[PDB]
Amino acid sequence: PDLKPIIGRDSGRALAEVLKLLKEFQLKPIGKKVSSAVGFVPDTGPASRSVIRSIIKSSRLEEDRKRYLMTLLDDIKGANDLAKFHQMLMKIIMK
Amino acid sequence: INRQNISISTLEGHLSSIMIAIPGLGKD
Amino acid sequence: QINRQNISISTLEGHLSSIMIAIPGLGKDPNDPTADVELNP
Amino acid sequence: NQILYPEVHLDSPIVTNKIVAILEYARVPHAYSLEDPTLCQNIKHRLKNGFSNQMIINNVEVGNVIKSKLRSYPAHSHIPYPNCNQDLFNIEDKESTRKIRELLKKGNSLYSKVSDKVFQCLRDTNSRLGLGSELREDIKEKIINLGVYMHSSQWFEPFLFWFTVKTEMRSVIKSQTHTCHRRRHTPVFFTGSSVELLISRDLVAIISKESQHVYYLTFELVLMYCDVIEGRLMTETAMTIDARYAELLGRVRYMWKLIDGFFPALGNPTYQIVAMLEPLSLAYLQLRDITVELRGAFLNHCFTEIHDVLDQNGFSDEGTYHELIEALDYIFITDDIHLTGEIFSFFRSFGHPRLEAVTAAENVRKYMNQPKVIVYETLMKGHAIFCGIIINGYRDRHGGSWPPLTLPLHAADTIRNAQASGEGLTHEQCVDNWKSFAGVRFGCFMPLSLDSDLTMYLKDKALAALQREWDSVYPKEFLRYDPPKGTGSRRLVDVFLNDSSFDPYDMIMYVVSGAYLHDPEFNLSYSLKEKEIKETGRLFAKMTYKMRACQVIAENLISNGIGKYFKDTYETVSAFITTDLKKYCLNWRYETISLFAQRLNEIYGLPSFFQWLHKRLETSVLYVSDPHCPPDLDAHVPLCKVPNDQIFIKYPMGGIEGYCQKLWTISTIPYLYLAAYESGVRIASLVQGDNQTIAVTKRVPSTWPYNLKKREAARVTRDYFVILRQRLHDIGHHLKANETIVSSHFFVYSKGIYYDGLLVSQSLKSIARCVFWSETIVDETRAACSNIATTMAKSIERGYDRYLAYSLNVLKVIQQILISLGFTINSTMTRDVVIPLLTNNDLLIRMALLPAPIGGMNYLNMSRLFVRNIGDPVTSSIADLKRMILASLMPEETLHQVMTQQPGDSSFLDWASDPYSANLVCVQSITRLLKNITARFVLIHSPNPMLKGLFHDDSKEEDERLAAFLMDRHIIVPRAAHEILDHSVTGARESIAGMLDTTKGLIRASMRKGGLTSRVITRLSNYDYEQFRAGMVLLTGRKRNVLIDKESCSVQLARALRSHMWARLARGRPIYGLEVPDVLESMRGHLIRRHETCVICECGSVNYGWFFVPSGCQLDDISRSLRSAVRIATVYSWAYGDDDSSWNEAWLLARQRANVSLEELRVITPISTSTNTSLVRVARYTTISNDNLSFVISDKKVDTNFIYQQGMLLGLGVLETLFRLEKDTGSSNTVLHLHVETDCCVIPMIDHPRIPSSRKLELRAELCTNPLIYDNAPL
Ligand SMILES: Cn1nc(C(F)(F)F)cc1C(=O)Nc1ccc(S(=O)(=O)N2CCCCC2)cc1
Ligand SMILES: [Zn+2]
Ligand SMILES: [Zn+2]
Repeated sequence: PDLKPIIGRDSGRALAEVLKLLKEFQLKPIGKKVSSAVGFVPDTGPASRSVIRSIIKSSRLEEDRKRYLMTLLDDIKGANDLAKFHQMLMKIIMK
Repeated sequence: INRQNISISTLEGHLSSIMIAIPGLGKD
Repeated sequence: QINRQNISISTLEGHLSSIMIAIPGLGKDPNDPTADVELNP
Repeated sequence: NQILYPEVHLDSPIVTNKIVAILEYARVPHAYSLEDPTLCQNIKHRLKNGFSNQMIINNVEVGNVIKSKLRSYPAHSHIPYPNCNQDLFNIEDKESTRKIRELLKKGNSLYSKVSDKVFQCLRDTNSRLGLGSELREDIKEKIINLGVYMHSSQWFEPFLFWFTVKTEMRSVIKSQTHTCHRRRHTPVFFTGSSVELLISRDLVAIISKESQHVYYLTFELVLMYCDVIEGRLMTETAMTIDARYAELLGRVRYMWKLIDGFFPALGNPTYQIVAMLEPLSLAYLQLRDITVELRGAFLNHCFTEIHDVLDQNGFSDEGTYHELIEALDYIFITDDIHLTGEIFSFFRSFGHPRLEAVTAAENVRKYMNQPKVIVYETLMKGHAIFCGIIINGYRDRHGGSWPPLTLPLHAADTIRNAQASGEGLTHEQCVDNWKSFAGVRFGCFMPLSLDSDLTMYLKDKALAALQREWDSVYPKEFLRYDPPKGTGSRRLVDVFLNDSSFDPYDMIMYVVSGAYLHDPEFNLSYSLKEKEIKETGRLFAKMTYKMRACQVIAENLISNGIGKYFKDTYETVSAFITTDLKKYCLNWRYETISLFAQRLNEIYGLPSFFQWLHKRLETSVLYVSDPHCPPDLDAHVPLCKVPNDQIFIKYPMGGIEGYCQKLWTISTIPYLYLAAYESGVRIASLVQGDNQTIAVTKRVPSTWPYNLKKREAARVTRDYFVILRQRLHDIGHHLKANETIVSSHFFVYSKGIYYDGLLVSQSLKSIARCVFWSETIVDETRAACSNIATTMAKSIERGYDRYLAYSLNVLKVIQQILISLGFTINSTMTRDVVIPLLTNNDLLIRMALLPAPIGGMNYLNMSRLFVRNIGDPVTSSIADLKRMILASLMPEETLHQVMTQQPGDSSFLDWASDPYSANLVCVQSITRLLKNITARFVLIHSPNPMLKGLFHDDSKEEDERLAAFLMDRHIIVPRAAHEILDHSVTGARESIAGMLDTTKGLIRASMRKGGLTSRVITRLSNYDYEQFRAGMVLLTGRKRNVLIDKESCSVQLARALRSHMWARLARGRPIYGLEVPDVLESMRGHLIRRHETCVICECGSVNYGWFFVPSGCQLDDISRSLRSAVRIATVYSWAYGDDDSSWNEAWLLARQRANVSLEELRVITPISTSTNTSLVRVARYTTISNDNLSFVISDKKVDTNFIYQQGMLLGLGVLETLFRLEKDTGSSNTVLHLHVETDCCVIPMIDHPRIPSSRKLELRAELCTNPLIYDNAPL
């Protein structure tokens, strides 16, 4: 809004969070494509790759199919394609 | 008065949403 | 004609009342030692 | 000062400054890096000065011994804690444990002789209950060879080593710290087979022969290693002899071997990975979710942190991280649901980190010095919900009215007319027009609960030193100057029971008047907290006396007053959110709490009272003080001139955890309710322990799939979470997404992990704590063998096997007895008991198999395996003994020795305060006796106005006289005497003296001041010696009671036992109302399968509990108002009964309790017709019909003779121990019959309406009007 007043504990003791235009230190928005406490969205990072691997491992499919999905994961690169494979696997698991 | 009413109600409209800035040290 | 602005003045006063209770200072006795002294002596 | 043995278990933190100080004064080289070099610089400068005392001299001599022995080893290297963990966990010596090895070998050869009969006696009980005719051939082998399993374990030799070292250092410390003899011999190394020991009084030096490594340890490290290994050995044995943990054993063993391999490389930061097994055990349970979008949500954060810790530590390679992640996957990924909370039990068995003060002060300074920007609109929208909650909480309980309540100023029409009409208002109106509550001023309508009890003040707390002497905690060694001496006391009870003028209103006015802001003595200090697996973790705060008193007073006010207002087709479906409240009290500024403290100021009528915390903190300095980390100060300075550095936190803003808990808890609900209204979902919060859960709930159509129902119930809370996060961030709180869980199935609490109606309990948390010596002040075999049997019975209810837990208890008792007889530091164990007992093998196992209510040392009887409370200890122990004699575990003459043993010497008050006690010679606890003596003495000698006029030295004689008058009649009733005496003013004194928890320091002070005589010291310094002598006499005595046989019922046996035991106070008069038949002897059983006809039913019995279970794959998922101490008088007058004449005496005692007349008393008492399931998984399927069991003795208008719930608990127990190893409940539906027989158990009694009091009633000269003592002005 760029228009929000600010009153501090004292007159001149508000110079800390006045420059953070840039008035309040907001919070990072929980987006549908950013990993947060709600929902899973995989990045390119090894953390996310290992999490998808753990989902394949702890899923309740058959062993050969689990290994085949692992092989499919071995040759995937890029956050976008990784997210597509994640959606595919989530669709497959409940089938 | 017909104008002063809104000219003073806008003050309350703007004051009903302010930001309190708490410092880091209790004495400074 | 007048009560419609008296309500606004009272709303502003009630905002400034509870806005200087949650901010220490800003007056001579601006804090809240304004309760009934005690039920028992 | 010799009745105090050194500590046996770990109770303090491991401070690296401690070891650094010891080694730097002993002049030994050491590879110990310190964050702050101030301690080393201080010690160095002090040595250059020339300061030295006896401790310095002793450490110098020990260091000389170490440095002279280190010459034989050319390439020695100090391996520091925790890098030495992998070695010192698997250390083993063969020429140092030469004694304890033989001891435990003998203790195992005794069990090898008793074990076949133990198994036979358990198989008898099983077959009797009706679980077949033969135990599992695996269970038989485990029970019989349970000693060989415990001896062929990988932790046995480390256990022997870390027990030998522990007991040797304990003996050294005990024999040395006593001022008897001062001439000391230097300690020399003990060259063993593979290691070389030097057990000094302060530090232990262990050199490794082949490896050349050198380790220096302290008493805390030795205690921690002994605890860790005694836990690992017990848990590995309990998972080896058991079959349900056949899969868990491999995972836990791999976890041990995998995280042990990081200690040599990673070091101290390895506990940041060890402390990641509590969140991971939930992140890996989320992978079974039903809304696939949530799977991995928490696991991503867990793995991100596990990667960041490795990167910051230095293991930047990717191979190490990948192998670690694969290992953790293998460990945690599993199928069974009930074995997912088990890895929780094991994450405390890697030891505790070594911590300092700087790294725990900076972590809290970072959070307490931080600006914030709150939002006024949402602050007031929450304050409106607060005012609305108060409005509704007072309009209820008062018939919909606001007599003293709010008086708005410019309120809206609906909210102004709600007051006039005297009706409530929901969250909708408040959040809609919160502008109406923008200036509401309450008026005092809440009294001040003043003299409820003394809990808050009496509960042991520490006090900080007065601000003028804030550095008296640091001894003169580690400081660069002479610190000021410490005048004031250092305990809440020591400063409270010496308060010549105490007044809660004086304290409240000390806050109201505002002298707490000018008090030149206020001081707040931080202290590191022991047994935490986080290097920063937590601290606990200590503040001065007056301020601590005002704090506890404020918390009691806010918990007794409005704090109680906040307690509370289409189906409902609820998800769960769980977030931990650590580091959540430092984000509580004054601005966000003043609007809620002000309404409470105006409710209780205490101007500017309820916001004392921030007004005091915002102008004070708090340092973190431990005796070994001093500040760097060349000369003494006040606490206001110290800079903002290592240990100081100048002028904080946030709160302090624990203080104002009720205030924060009631001021945090308005924002939950606002965020719930903004989404249209009904929530319910629960703060249980250290993490709060919220059960968001929504109504959904019934004719829906379970999958879609749970998916929508998770979507609604995924929406609610962001709203709540925005609200908390606008009021100033960060609801982090890393430390939080959202899940549609589970939530953590303090009784396990609730998972969709189940409960994944952790059974191996108490087996890891059934260590040898129990927590006490003097090593006592009775308390040890009671703590050994009080934890197996908890593992049994959390999921362990009954028979294997019983055998483990028997074995651990048999070797605890031997350790206390021939491997103890006690000095009063003489050859007249040590030699005969250790020589006679049969007697030594008889004393360890004989139950404790009879005279033995076995505290776990075969009925405590199944039911929660046994009926009568003395009639259940005799049934247990009969079972043992029948199964030929003990000879027949033991029953005669029991029934003709030597009666002890106890008075009437002891029989009235312990009513099930067939009196025994020298059985009580030395700790309990010292507590009940010192508490009584210090409460009699106290000028405190709160409890004055209550503790006069004649109180003991008055108690004994009242007990004699109550018990002594023509028919004795110990239970009723106990109830009356407990509720009287003689039970109030004992309750206060028990609440006054005396510490080792307090008993030391009492002995220094002469609290108890040297005669009592000599009487209680050789107690356990008398226990063993009395047991020897009991088991050797050769008498016979010709009227005793195996066939006479256990009830008759217990009656005869009590009569013969104290006829000196009975003279033949019947004791009545104690004996209740034993459940396991009285109840037989049978299991009806698909096609068969019952046999014990058709044999004639028609009284039996009927349990049913169907077949289906499960076990995975599916003038009197606002009562007061007048209630004490009421329950007493009902326990006395209805009497023609003795109603006068009942009224007399109830009058001494509370002020009321006989007529009001008779009309208030409820005259009666007489004169006197969250633990298992197969109780959901179970169906119970109580109809056939309704047959009791005449089934008249009385209570159930046997506790009716026993015949149901004992049925659920057998059903659970049947389906314990099955995944499904079978193919055919099963039924269970639980016939009972109490024929000969019926006491042939004469129904006395009441007994005439055959003693004159003498009471206190006048009932004292102390208001703490039951009130004497109700109306
Ligand atoms: C502001 N807030 N929002 C939420 C929500 F909704 F997100 F869960 C929770 C809180 C909140 O925790 N208040 C609060 C409650 C108790 C304490 S404590 O000091 O007594 N404590 C210390 C740690 C162990 C337990 C006891 C400190 C702050
Ligand atoms: Zn019987
Ligand atoms: Zn039957």
